[PDB]
Amino acid sequence: SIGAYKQAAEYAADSKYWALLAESKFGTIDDLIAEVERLYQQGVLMKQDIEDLKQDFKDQDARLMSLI
Amino acid sequence: VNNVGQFGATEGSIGAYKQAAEYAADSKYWALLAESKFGTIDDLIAEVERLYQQGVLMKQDIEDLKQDFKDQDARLMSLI
Amino acid sequence: IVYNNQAPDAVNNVGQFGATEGSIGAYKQAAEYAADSKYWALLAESKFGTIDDLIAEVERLYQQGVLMKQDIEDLKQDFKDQDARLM
Amino acid sequence: RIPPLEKEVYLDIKDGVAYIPPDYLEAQWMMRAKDGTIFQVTSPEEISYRRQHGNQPVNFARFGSRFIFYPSIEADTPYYPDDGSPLIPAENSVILSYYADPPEFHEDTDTSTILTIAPELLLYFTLRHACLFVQDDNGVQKWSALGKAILDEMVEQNKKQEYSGSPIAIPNNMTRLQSS
Amino acid sequence: SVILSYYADPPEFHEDTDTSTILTIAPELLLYFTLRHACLFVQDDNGVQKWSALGKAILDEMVEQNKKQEYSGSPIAIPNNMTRLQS
Amino acid sequence: RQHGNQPVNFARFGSRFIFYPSIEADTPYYPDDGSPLIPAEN
Repeated sequence: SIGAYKQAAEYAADSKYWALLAESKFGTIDDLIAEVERLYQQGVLMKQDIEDLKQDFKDQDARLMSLI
Repeated sequence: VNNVGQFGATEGSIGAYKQAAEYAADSKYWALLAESKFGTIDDLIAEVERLYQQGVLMKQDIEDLKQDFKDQDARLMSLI
Repeated sequence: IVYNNQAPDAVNNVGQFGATEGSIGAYKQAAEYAADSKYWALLAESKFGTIDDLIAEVERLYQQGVLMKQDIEDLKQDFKDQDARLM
Repeated sequence: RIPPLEKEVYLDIKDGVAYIPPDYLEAQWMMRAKDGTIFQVTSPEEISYRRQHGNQPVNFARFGSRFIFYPSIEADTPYYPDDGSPLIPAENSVILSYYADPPEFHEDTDTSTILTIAPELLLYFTLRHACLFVQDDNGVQKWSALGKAILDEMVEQNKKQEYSGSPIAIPNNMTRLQSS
Repeated sequence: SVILSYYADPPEFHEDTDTSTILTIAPELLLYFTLRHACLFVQDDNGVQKWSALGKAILDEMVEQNKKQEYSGSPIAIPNNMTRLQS
Repeated sequence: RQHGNQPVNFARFGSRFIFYPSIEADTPYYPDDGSPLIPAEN
């Protein structure tokens, strides 16, 4: 498991080979982060809703205890 | 300062830089790490996205059911 | 005492190993591409950490929240139903 | 070859492919930073023989622009774009001492140990090429002789500096340690 | 695979911007050795002698430098024992 | 170190004296208040 010693230009060209794959995997991760941001927006909306419901239920249970 | 003393100092070198092969190896290592992460965590994120999408659909559906049942029983008890 | 991690800046005007005026560009381009690859890897690691942590944490949080909320709501509904049927 | 132009640095072996740094001119003592151990240099054929035929001693050679080692060494060093981070050198960290090629002057404010230790040397060795540029031979010969004398003085000083604290007498070493 | 390490001959310049490791390491070498043939073209003997002596000294320094980086950092005693597998 | 009343040995590793027995040394009292250096033990 031993290779030859290429010239500097060959090693340079070999180094740049590790860029396109990353560029594509990021062109995908951008859409991924957009999707998870949409999910977080839906989650914060549902949390606001659950909070409104929780407060309304606190008030309704207080009213119930007051009446009976 | 030293006059003739050889240990009184030490002149630097051209530059503490490696060969192109070491830079290529470092790039390849970083790329393999990033690619393994990409692949594995992307499969995981896709599976989790499918699972959580189905879960939140079921959740909002059952929430509609619960809310309609709640208001139905509420008005039913109000009418009594 | 030190490491050879600095970047290429000059050529070996004396020395039978290393770089030359016709090869220093290759060294510098390789260093730049390696630094860019490391930047990409770190950005991907940060993105994946953010995604995983945030998703898992918020999922568990609101899942336990809605679970306990539904449990208490169904229990209160059952109690109310039994009290209604009693009268 | 003198101390002030030397340089110590850790290496990354990677069991073979380990490469020679650009500033390599001549290797001094080579060892580790854990309990101490000195390597000895041998030829490619010896290492090729060791590979098949077969760990106290450790050898190495010079394959073009590489430093080969028979045992599968796993020396570790921080990668290139690392920011600072001395890293608290881990174990199995070999430390190489060699003679590094000094930098070339590029600014009037740029100084070097040679200027502060022996400027007449540079002045004579450059007046040589100056008197060559123009047509002159007596000055060339005189400046060359003076520069050579200065260099001889400096190398003789370096010689009298090494192993210069006591005499030596080999105490009939016949490997007292054989059990292991 | 089989690897071979040989002393390759470099290509002729045939261009101004072209360069080589020698121009960076020992330009004085080529300078003096070409001024030798120049002062041979024109009948100049003393110049030929001077340039040839200087080039010879430079080449001697180079070959000596290539020798002091060889298998030096070790004793020359204790001849190796690469005998056989039969002890 | 590997194969090892007690003689001492030292070398020169570029810019560092390396003693085998791992001897310990100390510097004397620094004070410049017109007082002696008071050499140190060991």
